Amino acid sequence: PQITLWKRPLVTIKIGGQLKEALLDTGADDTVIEEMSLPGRWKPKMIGGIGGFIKVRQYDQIIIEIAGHKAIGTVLVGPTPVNIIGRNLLTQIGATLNF
Amino acid sequence: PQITLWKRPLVTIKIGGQLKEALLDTGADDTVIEEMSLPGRWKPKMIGGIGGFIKVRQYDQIIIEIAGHKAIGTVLVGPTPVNIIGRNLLTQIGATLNF
Ligand SMILES: COc1ccc(S(=O)(=O)N(CC(C)C)C[C@@H](O)[C@H](Cc2ccccc2)NC(=O)O[C@H]2CCC[C@@]23CCO[C@H](c2ccccc2OC)C3)cc1
Repeated sequence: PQITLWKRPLVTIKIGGQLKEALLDTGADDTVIEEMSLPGRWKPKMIGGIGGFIKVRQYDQIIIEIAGHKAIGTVLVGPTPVNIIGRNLLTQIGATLNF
Repeated sequence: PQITLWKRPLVTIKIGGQLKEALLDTGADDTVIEEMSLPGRWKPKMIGGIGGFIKVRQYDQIIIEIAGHKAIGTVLVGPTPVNIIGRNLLTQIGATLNF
């Protein structure tokens, strides 16, 4: 699709058998999802943003369907105000910024 | 142009007579720029992201040059580590996300 930016670019994603809504976020290197249960081993880690840092759990090799496109990558799980799909997954669905 | 996302989507902008490097950020509602003086009046605002909030100064009707386009709009100035071009200006340069 072609997504204009008059509204937040929210999409439906499928992760760990659950549907979620998430924001396509070209300004985020990594993907950060609100607290949820995922299978497999995770590592504790901290990440930062504009206001400070948060504690997250890092899951590797997670399959995610982003607006019906399949991708695999690392997902960080923690207390984010919005689920954000970062560049590590945007590249894998072939997303580009065009103007 | 068409900008892929294997690296950060950084561009040179001209604002307040100065050249700065900034991120084209679909996840940002507004544009947030590091501390500088701009020639206009400002109002206080607080914005929130991952980790908490920061206090910024809101300037209106600021002209910013982004790759052959001139956008005019609101700019938030505050303690951000990275200059962020948000949707309020991305719409004016006709930017879309495509996949
Ligand atoms: C109303 O207007 C606004 C309101 C809020 C915002 S916003 O900016 O809050 N946002 C909103 C989004 C979180 C919903 C835009 C988002 O695209 C930021 C941009 C940004 C880039 C660089 C530095 C700081 C902000 N990406 C980010 O937060 O990406 C972080 C989180 C995961 C990947 C990330 C990349 C940058 O390095 C981070 C990091 C890691 C370790 C240590 C310190 C760190 O960072 C200080 C990690 C804007 C406008």
